[PDB]
Amino acid sequence: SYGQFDMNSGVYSASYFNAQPRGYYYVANELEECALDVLFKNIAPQIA
Amino acid sequence: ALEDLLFDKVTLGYMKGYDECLICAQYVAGYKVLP
Repeated sequence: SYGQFDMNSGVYSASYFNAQPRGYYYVANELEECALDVLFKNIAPQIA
Repeated sequence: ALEDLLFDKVTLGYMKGYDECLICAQYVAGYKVLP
């Protein structure tokens, strides 16, 4: 962190350790399916 | 009496900062208040 081999004597405060996650969780309540076939159904609408 | 009165009448505990989980919430973005 200091980039120097020789360090003066003293108490420092360098770095933190944040814990690494373990396991997994997943709810994702079930849904229906999108009716995207209307994107390709009937005739294609005009820009107007 | 006066020093305790001053420290009691202001709105400002170690070895329990982690076990409390503001003082514990300040470590979520790393900075600490040195003793």
